[PDB]
Amino acid sequence: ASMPAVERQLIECLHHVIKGAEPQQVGILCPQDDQRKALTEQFGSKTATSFCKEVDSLKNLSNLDALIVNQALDEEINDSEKLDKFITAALRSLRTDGVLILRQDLSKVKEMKKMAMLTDYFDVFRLEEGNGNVGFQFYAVNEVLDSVYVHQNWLDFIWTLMKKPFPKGVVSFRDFLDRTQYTDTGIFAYEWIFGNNFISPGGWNQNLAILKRFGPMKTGQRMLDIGVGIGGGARQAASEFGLQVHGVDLSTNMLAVALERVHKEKDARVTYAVCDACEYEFEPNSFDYVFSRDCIQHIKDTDKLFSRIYRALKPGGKVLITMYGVGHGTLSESFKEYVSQRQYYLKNLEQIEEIAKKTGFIDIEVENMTPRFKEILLEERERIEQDKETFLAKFSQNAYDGLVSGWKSKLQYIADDNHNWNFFAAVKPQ
Ligand SMILES: C[S@@+](CC[C@H](N)C(=O)[O-])C[C@H]1O[C@@H](n2cnc3c(N)ncnc32)[C@H](O)[C@@H]1O
Repeated sequence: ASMPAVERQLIECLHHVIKGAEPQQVGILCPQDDQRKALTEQFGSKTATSFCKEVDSLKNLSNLDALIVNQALDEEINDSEKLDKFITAALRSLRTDGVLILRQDLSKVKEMKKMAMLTDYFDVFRLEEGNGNVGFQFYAVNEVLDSVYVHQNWLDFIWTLMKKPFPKGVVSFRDFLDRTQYTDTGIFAYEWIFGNNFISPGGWNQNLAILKRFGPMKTGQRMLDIGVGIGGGARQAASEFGLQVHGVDLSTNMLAVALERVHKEKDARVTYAVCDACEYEFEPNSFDYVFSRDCIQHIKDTDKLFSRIYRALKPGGKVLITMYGVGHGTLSESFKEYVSQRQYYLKNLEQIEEIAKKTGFIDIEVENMTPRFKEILLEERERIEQDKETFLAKFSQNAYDGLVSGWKSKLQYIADDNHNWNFFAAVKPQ
C-alpha cells in the first residue's frame, strides 16, 4: 500500500547514474495503475515512454535508456526459469549503459537471504550479445524509505543496475567479499567471538567507548556508518544516542543480517544500503557524523574515499574512523601473506594524516590504539579457551583451529609492530 513518495525515490535512484540527463526512451513495467501514472508524471516532454503490464512484453521494448520495474516480479523471484526470461528480456531492451531500476518487496518472502541471493544472480547473469557478453553492473540496493516509515518494512528493496559489455575468472570487489572473508559461516563464527551483532574487536563495550570520542552528540543528528557490517554499531548509535543512522556495506552477506535484525526489532532511526562507499553518490553536506569501524583497510583509494566523506559531511561535521593499519616494524612474511590473502590496503597514521590535511580536514586527531587491540585479543582468547566445549556444539573443528592460530598469529604481528589498530578523527571546517 504505497504512496507517491516511493515513485519519487525510484527516479532519484535513476538519477544517481544518469545525473542531470533526461532519458530519451524509458520503459516501465508496473501492474498498479496509480503507481504507474505517478512514475510517468516524473518525466517531461523530452522523454518518450513505453510501458507494459506483464513481463513477457519486454521482448517488444528496445533501445531503452532506462527500464523501471515496480512490484512486477512476484512470480519470477520464486521461479528461476521465469527470472531468467525477465533478465534476458531486460538486457535486450536496454541500450548499453542503460539503467535498470527494480523495486521488489521481500517482506512476504520467508527466505531472509532472498535479497542477497537475487543480487548475486543479477551480478552473475550473462547474456550473449554480439561477439561478447552483456550483463548488469551492480550499483546499489536501497530500501524503499516510505515502506520503512509508514509500514515498518525494512525489506522493500530497490536495485540499481547498469547494462555493460563483458568478455566471454575475473571477480568483482563485492563477490570477493561475499565469497572469501565475509561468508555466512564466517559471519556467524566471527559474531560469536567479537560479540553479538559485532564483527569488530571488543564488541558492544568497545564500540561505545569509540563512539564517545566523537564528543557531544545530539538526538536526531545524522550519521553515516561506512562498513556497517551486521549492524551492531549503527543500532547502538541509534539506541544509545538517538542518532539517525544510515549504514552502508558492500557485502550482501553482512547486510542481510543487519536488515533482518532491524526489520524484526524495528527502529525507524536506522536504515541500510548495499553499495561501495568509494563510488556511491552520497548527498552532499548532509551528515553530522561519518563513522567507520574497522572497514577501510579493504579500500585502496583512501584519497578518493576521504574527499567523498568530506563532501558528504555538513560543514562543522565530524569524521571518526578506526582501521587496521601497518606499523613501522620490519614486515614478516607471515604478515605479508596474511595481508595479500585478505587483500588489505594498509596505511600508517602519518599517511592518513597527510591525506586528511590534503583533503582539507581540520582539528585532526590520530591515535595508535594497538595496545588496546592487544588487550582485546588476550581477553577474547581467554574466553574461547574457557568456553571450548560450547563452540564445538555450534560449529566445526576447522573453524575453531583457525581461530586459535589466527589469534596466536595476530599477537606475533602486533609484537613485530607490523599490525596496528589506528584511530583517526577530524572535522570539516565551519
Ligand atoms: C571488519 S568489518 C566491520 C563491521 C562493523 N564495522 C562492525 O563493527 O560490526 C568490515 C566491513 O566493511 C565492509 N566494507 C569493506 N569494503 C567496503 C566498501 N568499499 N564499501 C562498503 N563497505 C565495505 C565489509 O563489507 C565489511 O562488512
